[PDB]
Amino acid sequence: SMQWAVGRRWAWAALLLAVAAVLTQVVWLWLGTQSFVFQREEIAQLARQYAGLDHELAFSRLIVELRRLHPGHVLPDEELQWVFVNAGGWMGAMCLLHASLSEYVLLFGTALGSRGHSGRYWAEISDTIISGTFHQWREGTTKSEVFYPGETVVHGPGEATAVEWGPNTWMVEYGRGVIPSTLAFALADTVFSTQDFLTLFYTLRSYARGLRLELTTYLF
Amino acid sequence: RWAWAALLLAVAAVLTQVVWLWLGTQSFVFQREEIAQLARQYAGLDHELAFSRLIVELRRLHPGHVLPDEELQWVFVNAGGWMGAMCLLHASLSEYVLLFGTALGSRGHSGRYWAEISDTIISGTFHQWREGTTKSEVFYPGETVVHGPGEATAVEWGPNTWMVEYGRGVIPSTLAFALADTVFSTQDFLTLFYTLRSYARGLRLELTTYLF
Amino acid sequence: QWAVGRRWAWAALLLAVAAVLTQVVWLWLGTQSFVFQREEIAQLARQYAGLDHELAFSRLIVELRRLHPGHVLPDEELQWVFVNAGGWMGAMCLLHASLSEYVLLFGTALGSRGHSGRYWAEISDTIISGTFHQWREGTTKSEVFYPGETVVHGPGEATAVEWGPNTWMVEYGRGVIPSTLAFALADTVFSTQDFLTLFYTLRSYARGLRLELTTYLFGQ
Ligand SMILES: CCCN(CCC)CCc1ccc(OC)c(OCCc2ccccc2)c1
Ligand SMILES: CCCN(CCC)CCc1ccc(OC)c(OCCc2ccccc2)c1
Ligand SMILES: CCCN(CCC)CCc1ccc(OC)c(OCCc2ccccc2)c1
Repeated sequence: SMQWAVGRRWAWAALLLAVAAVLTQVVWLWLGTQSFVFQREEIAQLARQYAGLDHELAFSRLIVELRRLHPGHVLPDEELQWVFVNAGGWMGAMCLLHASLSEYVLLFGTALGSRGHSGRYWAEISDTIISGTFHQWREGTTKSEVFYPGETVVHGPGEATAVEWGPNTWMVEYGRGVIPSTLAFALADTVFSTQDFLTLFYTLRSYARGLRLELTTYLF
Repeated sequence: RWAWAALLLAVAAVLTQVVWLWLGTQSFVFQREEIAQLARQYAGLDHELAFSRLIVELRRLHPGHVLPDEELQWVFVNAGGWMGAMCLLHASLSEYVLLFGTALGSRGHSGRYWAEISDTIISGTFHQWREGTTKSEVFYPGETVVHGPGEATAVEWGPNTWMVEYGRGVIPSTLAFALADTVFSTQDFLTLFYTLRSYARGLRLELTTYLF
Repeated sequence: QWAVGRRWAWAALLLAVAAVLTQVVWLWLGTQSFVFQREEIAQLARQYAGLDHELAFSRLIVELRRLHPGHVLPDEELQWVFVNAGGWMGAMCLLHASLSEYVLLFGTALGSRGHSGRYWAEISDTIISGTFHQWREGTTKSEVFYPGETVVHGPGEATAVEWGPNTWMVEYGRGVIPSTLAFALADTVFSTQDFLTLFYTLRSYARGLRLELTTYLFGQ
């Protein structure tokens, strides 16, 4: 029965080829087995419930419920920090609740109102208004739409609009895509207009804390 | 090889003489009062219909100098801290005609250009604050505001403000100011490319029309 | 007599220059003197608030020249020059400037909004006319200031600022003024590219420094 035997060297090389193929195929399914922590419309449906309250208590109760629903995915009270944001000609403030390489969640708004450029991200951005007014002017048009508390503005990837927030506008924001590339835009005016390097450090530290949380949760 | 430099500078001098004579003997396609009156006739119409009528009338008054509908594109413009949108109808190295405005209003720096700019308001308001002064002026639909070369002002467009702009001077120099916030504030390279492509299309049209 | 090591005398000279530089910096701080008191400019400007801003500016300039001869720029060197920074735009007229102090009339006829800037200096703004909305870092509310009031901005603090139409104020700043001028020309370089405004601003600083140097060296 010499025709049933298999040499050892050919078997070793064939198993190397087999593991090569298996690894090159199961690496692909990592994009097919993608798992987002939050559903796409879950953040909006969650924030639309707290829009009736004042934005302070609304933020507090929303953070409580978001920690209850996704334990180990929201930054603790020790690392929650309002930091300024200057980009595209507008200025607001953010408080980062969750931050990964594919997702981010943050409270965002302005107490004075601000106008400017929305930016062109490799990400989809949802903004659910808790208070105030939002004015969006889409590219190519000559008109603008207004959004009120409870409503959600969706901003697809690659799109560019003109944005205007009235006085005392506050919203939650969810972002799915290449988050670092968006962080590149959200710090342009901070570098070339405001020179507020302390704010740069604060935003980068918030991102680092979010990533540390998302990694320590994956390991425990 | 010492005479090669002499021949090079000789050809260069003759070419510069040709260029100087051509720049001096060049006429202008449009007139300031022409654009002003055309934009003033339509100021009572809704800005969409006014834009359309003005484009058709400019096409029939100067054929071969207005871009076709396939090359007409609205492009955002972030400059001097303000953000509007423009649609280029005509653009050479000495003139340009465009439609400008904003649906949200915007404030910022007018720019320090090497050119004279004329804006006839179709709709909205235009607040101009001149350098060295402590008060501002306001222009309403139908009126024209002139920004002279070397002048810098503060500008404020109210919500839903649209105008027709006619600029005359060293047009390539305004590109530095018009795209500064695009590079350092918005990082919108796609809009930068759209702007450069509109300029290139205008130059292509003018060249082919001059050559027939 | 004995020798010292190549690393021994090195650290010894390091400690020597440390002692020298520290005690010299302390001697410098000890001899530091200020032309204007911490609240002098505000107290003086509040007296002229409420009038027409032109008349208030003229009377305040006359009063400052009377109270501090040799520290206020002459009429031929007074000039309104635009300022673009942190996304906002206004106009300034410098009356006094050194490496540690400065005084200027500031304001806008259109109103503006933007980043106040994070300085190594304490800056007070006394309002002659208009409105001043301030949004402090870490808060979701804003404070409005009317003519007669003074807004103090501490070193290291960063706020969002908004001036209503026809807002005019007097301002006194104390600290590392060059660091403030670094921010004061950000949009002028990366946004407006108005090099003539940059020249006007730097020439005003040079004139203030020249007046201060002449008065320090020759009195009067
Ligand atoms: C309408 C609201 C403005 N929309 C534009 C959508 C049309 C952007 C708002 C935003 C603020 C702030 C942002 O961050 C400064 C930011 O980008 C997130 C990048 C980041 C930040 C910290 C940690 C991790 C990742 C985006
Ligand atoms: C109403 C105030 C705005 N006024 C200031 C002076 C009245 C300028 C508005 C403008 C916008 C946008 C402009 O171009 C983006 C622009 O310059 C046009 C030159 C160009 C550049 C590239 C391609 C074709 C033409 C000018
Ligand atoms: C937001 C309110 C503006 N508050 C900031 C206080 C938080 C500063 C106002 C200022 C404007 C503009 C300034 O410079 C243009 C400037 O610095 C003055 C120093 C100088 C500058 C040029 C020449 C000589 C001296 C200061």
